[PDB]
Amino acid sequence: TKPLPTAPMAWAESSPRELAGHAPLRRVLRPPIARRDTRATRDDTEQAVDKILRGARRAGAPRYHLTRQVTLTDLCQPNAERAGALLLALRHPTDLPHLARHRAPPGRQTERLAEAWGQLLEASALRAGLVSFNFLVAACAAAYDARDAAEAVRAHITTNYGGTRAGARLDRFSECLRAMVHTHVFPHEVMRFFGGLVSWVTQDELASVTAVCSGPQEATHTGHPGRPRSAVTIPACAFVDLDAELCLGGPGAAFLYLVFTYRQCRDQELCCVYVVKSQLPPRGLEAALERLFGRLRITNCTYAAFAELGVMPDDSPRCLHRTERFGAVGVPVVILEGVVWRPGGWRACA
Amino acid sequence: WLVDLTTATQPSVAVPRLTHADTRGRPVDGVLVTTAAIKQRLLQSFLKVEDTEADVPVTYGEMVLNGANLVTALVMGKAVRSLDDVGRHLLEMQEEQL
Amino acid sequence: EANRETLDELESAPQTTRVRADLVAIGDRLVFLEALEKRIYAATNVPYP
Amino acid sequence: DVEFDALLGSYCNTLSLVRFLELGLSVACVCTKFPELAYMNEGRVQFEV
Repeated sequence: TKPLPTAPMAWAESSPRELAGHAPLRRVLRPPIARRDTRATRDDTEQAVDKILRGARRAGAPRYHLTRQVTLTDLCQPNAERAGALLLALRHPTDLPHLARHRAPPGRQTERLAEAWGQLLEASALRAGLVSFNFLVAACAAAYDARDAAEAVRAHITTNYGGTRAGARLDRFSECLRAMVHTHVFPHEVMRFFGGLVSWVTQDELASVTAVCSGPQEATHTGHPGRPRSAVTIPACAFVDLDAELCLGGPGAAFLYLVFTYRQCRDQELCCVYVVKSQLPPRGLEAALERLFGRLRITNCTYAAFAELGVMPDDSPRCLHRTERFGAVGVPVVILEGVVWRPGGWRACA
Repeated sequence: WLVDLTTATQPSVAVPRLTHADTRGRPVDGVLVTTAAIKQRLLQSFLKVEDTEADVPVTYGEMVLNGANLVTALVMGKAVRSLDDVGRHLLEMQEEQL
Repeated sequence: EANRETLDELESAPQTTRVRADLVAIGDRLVFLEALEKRIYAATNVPYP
Repeated sequence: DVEFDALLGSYCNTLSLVRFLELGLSVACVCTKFPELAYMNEGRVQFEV
């Protein structure tokens, strides 16, 4: 409201160029081309009417594409997890038993994926829903490298998620994931990215989650007027850099990816979901997957599958590595800052 | 050794408009810049501080502009006056610089 | 001041005179139509270029 | 384009005018001048001891 650091205070208002650009156009002149040569409220609500006029007398500011979905609360819990997590949409699981009959190699149990998925519906009930990312880490927790922080993921899920026997949801869905790779229906063929959390609506057995399917993060008016701010949080088992592991320490915008690792063995099949931060082209990424993860190459068609997730627009991108609280549980959480979401498609194996 | 520093440089061309000086007004010929670890050393044994407050100029400089003066002048109609305005607007413009 | 003087001459100087020269209209354009071998090269062994 | 200017804070010292009679060496001379020396042949100086 017109302060006196004016040249910045007018600069934050959306300039002098728009005044000078309308000066030669509109402020001067008749040229373009011419001839030659009622005590407490009202005025409380009355200035609120004027606030609508203040909303109408005027109106950078980035854009979004907010999305909503009516979502069952079996697998994910938008109440237990705070605003600012990853989310994952799914295909409808009636396509699961038929595609396993044609994509699984000969000699493998194609009945296994339809049976393992059916046991999950009777275990979370003691309809294409949504998988939250923290729930997915405890499922693939039995394949990682840092196993203690994967148990820190498992420490809060069994105590904060709504439902009965959340550990039985975990150990059955992890059995579903071991039935995914065995029936060759890869989880990247099912897991689809759905935007980062901003808010949700509570209801019995289902929740209406809002999310940004494309755009930046922190300037969404969350609904809370004190804090329209919510940082992106990732557990420490999934956060993988390629600036430190490849000695690329230069500044530049850092991309964010999702990466699946596949190990194809007889009834011992591993799954690991990683969030890869990089300064690389997405076409200049598959060679970097060859250098690191050649161990799952031999034990297996590719072992890797990946897609874009978002971009950090910072010159020197800033990350945090803290221990936050999901209720009473201290989890080592990699908090990311300033993320501009742009999704993409997965990449192939067979 | 100090006396060698001071005499190794030949004086420079510029003569400033004003000159940093003492309280008494004696001018100042230059600036030693060291770490503090040395400065403490020198000020005990090897030197004496013969003034405390000095006088320093304030305003920056400016430049005198003799430029190349060019015109692009919108014109409506072609006649001598309209053309002489070119010659006129020149003088107007060169009258402005002074 | 010097430059003003020069603008003061070309302001006050005799501008144009009246001269006989053939002016033919071609297309829409006027033209000086001129052959110099009289006014110049006549009576001088310099060949007409 | 081209540009020009002049400082108002700093002025040069072009000439350093050294006079011989400002020096300490001018004791050891007797600086008497002719305005006519080139017209002169062998001049002589006498001593009586």
